[PDB]
Amino acid sequence: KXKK
Amino acid sequence: VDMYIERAGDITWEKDAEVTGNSPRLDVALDESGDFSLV
Amino acid sequence: ETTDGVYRVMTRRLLGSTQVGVGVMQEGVFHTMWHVTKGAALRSGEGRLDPYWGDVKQDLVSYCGPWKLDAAWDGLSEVQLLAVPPGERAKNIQTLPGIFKTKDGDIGAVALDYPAGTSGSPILDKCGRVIGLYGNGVVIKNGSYVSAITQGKRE
Repeated sequence: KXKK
Repeated sequence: VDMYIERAGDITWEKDAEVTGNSPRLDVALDESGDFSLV
Repeated sequence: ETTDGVYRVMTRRLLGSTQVGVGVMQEGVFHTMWHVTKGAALRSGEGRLDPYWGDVKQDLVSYCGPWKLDAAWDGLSEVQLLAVPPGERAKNIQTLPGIFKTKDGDIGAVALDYPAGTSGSPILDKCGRVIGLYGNGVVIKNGSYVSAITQGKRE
């Protein structure tokens, strides 16, 4: 994710 | 706050594409605010 | 102004822009994930797109009309993420989904990791139909990511  | 959209391309399936990633089998729960969590 | 295609969702104030997500224009309706826009209005060129339908539990929102994307993952076949990452051109990534098993049924899920602003990128079947949007998922033990294939209901 760089959870969204 | 200026929230805006910009076109980024056509939606097309690519022939002969790179296949990657695994295929995990996970037990999850989803709450009323849209959060998935691992059980 | 609402021509079919995939779009970046950007925010700007006084300095530069930031890509907060992505979405799909189809049949005059813009489709994205709720966490991208928080359900707020969007500008498209000189025009305004107003929220029409959405659901925080599904993490989805449509603009200008009801949700139009109705294709479903067949539970069997490989799919493609049409990833539109911040500052990068759109790219197709093919993968065999895994599964989110929930008390209410199974959902396909893709083990592909992209920056937060890639949220809303479409996942496609072999016919090019959008079977869901990328970006609502979980982080597994090693820190990698799995996204549900999130699809709405076309009423």
